[PDB]
Amino acid sequence: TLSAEDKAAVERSKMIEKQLQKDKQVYRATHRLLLLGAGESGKSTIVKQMSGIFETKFQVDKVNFHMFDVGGQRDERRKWIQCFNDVTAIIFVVASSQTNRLQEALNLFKSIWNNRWLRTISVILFLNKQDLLAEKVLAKIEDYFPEFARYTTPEDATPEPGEDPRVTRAKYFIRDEFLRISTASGDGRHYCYPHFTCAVDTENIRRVFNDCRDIIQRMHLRQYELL
Amino acid sequence: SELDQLRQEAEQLKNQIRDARKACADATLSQITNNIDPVGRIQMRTRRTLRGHLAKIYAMHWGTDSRLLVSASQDGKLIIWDSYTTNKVHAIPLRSSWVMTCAYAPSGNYVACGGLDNICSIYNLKTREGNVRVSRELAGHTGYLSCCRFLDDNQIVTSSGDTTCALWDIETGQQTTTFTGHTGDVMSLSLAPDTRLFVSGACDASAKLWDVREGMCRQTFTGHESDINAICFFPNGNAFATGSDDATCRLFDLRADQELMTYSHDNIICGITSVSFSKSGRLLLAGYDDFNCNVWDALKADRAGVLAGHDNRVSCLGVTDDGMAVATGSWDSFLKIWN
Amino acid sequence: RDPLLARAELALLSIVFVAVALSNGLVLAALARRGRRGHWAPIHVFIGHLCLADLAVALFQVLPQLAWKATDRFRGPDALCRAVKYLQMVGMYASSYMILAMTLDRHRAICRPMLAYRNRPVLVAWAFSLLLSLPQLFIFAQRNVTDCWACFAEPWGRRTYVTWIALMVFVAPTLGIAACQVLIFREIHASLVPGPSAAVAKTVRMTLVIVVVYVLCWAPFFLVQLWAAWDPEAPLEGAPFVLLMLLASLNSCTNPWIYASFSSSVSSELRSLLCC
Amino acid sequence: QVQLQESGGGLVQPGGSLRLSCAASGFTFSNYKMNWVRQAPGKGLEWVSDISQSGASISYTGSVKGRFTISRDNAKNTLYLQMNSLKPEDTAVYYCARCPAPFTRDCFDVTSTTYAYRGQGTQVTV
Amino acid sequence: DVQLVESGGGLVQPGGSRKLSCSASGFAFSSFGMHWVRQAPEKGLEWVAYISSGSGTIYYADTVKGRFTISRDDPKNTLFLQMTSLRSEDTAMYYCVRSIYYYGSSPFDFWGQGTTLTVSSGGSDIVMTQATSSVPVTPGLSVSISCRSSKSLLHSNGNTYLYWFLQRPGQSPQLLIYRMSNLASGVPDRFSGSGSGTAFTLTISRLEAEDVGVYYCMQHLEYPLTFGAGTKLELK
Amino acid sequence: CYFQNCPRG
Amino acid sequence: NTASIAQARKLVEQLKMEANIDRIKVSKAAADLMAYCEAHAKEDPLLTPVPASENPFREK
Repeated sequence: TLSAEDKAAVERSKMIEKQLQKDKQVYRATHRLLLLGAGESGKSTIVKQMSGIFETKFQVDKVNFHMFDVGGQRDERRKWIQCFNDVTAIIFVVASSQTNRLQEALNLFKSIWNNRWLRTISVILFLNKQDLLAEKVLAKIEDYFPEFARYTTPEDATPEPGEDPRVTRAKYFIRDEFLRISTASGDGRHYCYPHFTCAVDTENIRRVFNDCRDIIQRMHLRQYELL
Repeated sequence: SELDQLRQEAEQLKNQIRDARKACADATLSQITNNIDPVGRIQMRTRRTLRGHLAKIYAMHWGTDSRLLVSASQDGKLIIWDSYTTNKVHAIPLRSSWVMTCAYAPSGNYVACGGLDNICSIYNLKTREGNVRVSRELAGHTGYLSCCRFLDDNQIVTSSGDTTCALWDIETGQQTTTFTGHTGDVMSLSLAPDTRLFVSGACDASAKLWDVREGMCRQTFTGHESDINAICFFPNGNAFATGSDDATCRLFDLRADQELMTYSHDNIICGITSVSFSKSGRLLLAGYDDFNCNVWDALKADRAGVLAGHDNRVSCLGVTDDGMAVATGSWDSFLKIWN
Repeated sequence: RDPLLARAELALLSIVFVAVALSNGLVLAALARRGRRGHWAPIHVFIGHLCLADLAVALFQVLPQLAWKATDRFRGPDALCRAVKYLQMVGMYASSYMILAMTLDRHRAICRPMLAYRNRPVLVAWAFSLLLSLPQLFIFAQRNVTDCWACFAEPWGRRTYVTWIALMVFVAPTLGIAACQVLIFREIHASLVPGPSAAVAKTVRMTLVIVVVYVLCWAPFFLVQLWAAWDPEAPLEGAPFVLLMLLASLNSCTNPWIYASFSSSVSSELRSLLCC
Repeated sequence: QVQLQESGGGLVQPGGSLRLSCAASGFTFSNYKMNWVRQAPGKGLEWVSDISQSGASISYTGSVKGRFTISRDNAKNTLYLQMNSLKPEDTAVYYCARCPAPFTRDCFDVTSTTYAYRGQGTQVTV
Repeated sequence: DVQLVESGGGLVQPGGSRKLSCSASGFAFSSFGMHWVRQAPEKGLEWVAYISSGSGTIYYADTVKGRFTISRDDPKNTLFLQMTSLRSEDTAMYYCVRSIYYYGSSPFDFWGQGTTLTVSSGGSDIVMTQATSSVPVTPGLSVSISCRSSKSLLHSNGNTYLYWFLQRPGQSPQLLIYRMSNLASGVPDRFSGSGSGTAFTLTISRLEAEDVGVYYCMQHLEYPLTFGAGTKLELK
Repeated sequence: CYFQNCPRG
Repeated sequence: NTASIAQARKLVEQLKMEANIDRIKVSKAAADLMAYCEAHAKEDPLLTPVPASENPFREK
């Protein structure tokens, strides 16, 4: 059958498998998030409010999250972006204000949405620097976007007191700009959750938690074959 | 205005090189090999299946004894398998879970791994303490590590995403030679049988031949249309094969300095992630994104078989030194050994 | 002693035994083939465990009754009476509790998705089945020829033990299944309207099928069990009741088909082996 | 060898018109999605327009929408850009960039500092 | 450095009891199997007990079965041997031996120093035979040592489970060869192992004064593990 | 008849 | 432009250096590859499957 040394080797292998099970229990119980955005996004403020890679850990309702920030590579993403095909969500931060920064953000979002290896990852969208937008517009996007003139604020819009209609019109225009390419090829495979944040904001973590909760239901509805 | 005259020099040099290459070619490889008998159908089936990894698998490498192999996965582990009995010999945790490559030393004493952390870590397997420790960490690259290969117990060659390849001295942890000339991410490399030369494939649809000693580039090979993801010498060290994203594989020559044959089919539209030869070089193996692995007749370009047993994309494969088996890794976290 | 009635009931028992055995065997084989070819989802674990418990029900419940009613008497020793009675009650419990465990798993996975991240239920259910079947040994007193015929402990033994069994294996599980299913439907409806900024039909057609099949399969057997025991001057020792007193494991042949048809992976795996 | 050669362009008075051509070689033209990219002095690379394999889908950046028309001719492997009604802030160097992979309806790194599959550039002054 | 220190020996009356402790410091103790081997006052080695890593497997010799108990406590790196009903045949000095098993490993590589235990006076095992007991030798030439086994040690998988040890006067045994052909780490290369089946041979080339001691052959094919009588080399 | 004496019909 | 002219110059001497090698005829290289492939034909387990007696992966 087997020699004594073979039996001892099998015992060692089984001990290693026990350790691997103990590690799998930890691995399955954490959520990995990829933080991504343009250079002037202001993601430092967002991460403070909550080498090759900068990592941040936090938990809410005793649920653990990993958030990764890849900022030690070059500007070509088509090769190392494939590593993050199994994260629960992608956090996308754009600076909602020189060159047209909004268009490159839109192009990056479009490329991410349609990648053959990222066609299943949902995106959480943070539109930052609303104060900058307000103070800038109350005093040029119509030049960068000719179709802005023929835009009407949505009926279901929820304005904030002390906010000019000009600013909220700009905000929902940008949100609709992102949502137009969000839903062009969604197919129910994955969705996009937009949010409005500012420099002073302490509950973005709660929003991320709620969106991750929603993502986790649609995968279990599809895992257990109810949908 | 010297840019224009340098540009003209470059284009006329390209023209004369193309003229020399065309002059050196009269007959195609297929035309010569039109008379040899085919290899028939090649039916290979799974013999072992190694389970235990938690996430997708990027790298895999055989030992020189054709029995032990090492695999790397994105969960942060590094497992050494006994392929004859499917026994786990070692399990090594890593500091950074974003590993993209692994290598196993020819002597059998060390392993190496690296990835998005821009660090190549050397692990000692024969310590007196009984565990596995980190011996050296090699820093100096400014991009992710994509491949690494040992020359002996003291020298290692790495290719990174900063468009450079470097030669290290493990004892002192310093770069002795730096290879430059690529314009895109260097994705893979292969060492020559005599360990005098090596080739690298990058994301500019070009492959280069390097000399280890003087740090000089001998030849540059073109012909692909997109990024190159894999490369491997022919057994005798006078040819190599590349797999790209344009759904083709190609065979180059070192002495005629040009393309020889293209391995493509009309109904294949996905990229290639790994290539490897057999012991006699008659069979060329390639891993695709459509979850399969085709087997090509290297001398006739006719497909000869399929290894369809994986659920996700195939990310790595390799052939033992004695040619008894071939192993394939995949993004479903399983290794299979075919024979 | 009627030979014709004995022959008919033996035929019925054989039919139900072969049906449940073949169904559970084929489903478990398809499940094993799917499992060895990749990863097995948590739904597969529970459907396989239910099929295994159902096969146990078959082997350890229908067969002893089959042989006993064939011989028309028991030729074995007294302890065998207690063991057989125990081994044919344990399955009756195990099937229902596997169904309940599956439904509870689904409810946990849908209504509390993060609670799984903040094999116990199936093992707990097997344990409850073994513990609950213990009073059987005391009840089956010494045979006084046939196996433990006319066996009891107290005057209320034949009026309260039966009803307690009826409750614990018929009323609580169906109420639990209905409650969990309506909670799942309510959570899906609540989460469907807001959208990101269909399955309701499948959920409804699952709840209706499950509940009506369970109730319809369990109704006649326990109805006659109550009439025979709770009601004195039992109305029939005649041909009608002989068949109904012996179809306790009717739903043992219907739930694997239900949970293979509603699922798509297992249905595809089984239909792949249709032509083989 | 992937090689893109660009022609046309020059000095034109404001309000004028121009036509740009980009001859491609060394790859199957019809399988790839082509772009146009410009780079103003003292500024970074910016994206202008793109076109699908056949020509069904066309996109434009906001600042030039309504004045620029992009077209391709798969028969002779040529990409075009018809610029008319120019403006002083349109002076830059223009490149034609191929998306990295075939049979793919998105592409990542076209507007990068050192991209392998874009041309040499033509200068347009106004 | 690897260090195995052990204590608990002394004088004891027949039929009593005593506990022996082995303190391990300098290596990953929880990954190693552990053996107990005892040295009779003027005899050869003898295997006693074995406990695997994780305490999932325990074996005993026939002579001490039922009276001796072996246990380990991983958190504080200590190995215990509990002895009950001591007899006069147990007077010996006991060794603590470490061992790790995987493909290509080298078991029985490190030995303790030993504790002396003195007790006041009141069938299918493989037989390993070392016929020669003493060999007179001068430095410079080559020597050969022969060991023979009752049963063939060549397993089906191709390994041959035979080991060689050397014990200098007044020191612990030290591993030389494992599995008939493999040199231990930190061992001069003038030693060589050879053999086939049931006949075995160990060769020393260019002998020096440092190679003076007793040499034992051990089989590891089946439990219990059995040693040889031992062959002594005398310096002229 | 699984938990009560079977009517011996 | 200094970086541009520097890299253009480096490319220029690189093409100087690469365009001075000696190339052999293609048919000769094809014949050499074919000869090597046929010479080592016997020692290729994958090309010609070995009997299941000495196959290390035969048990299952």
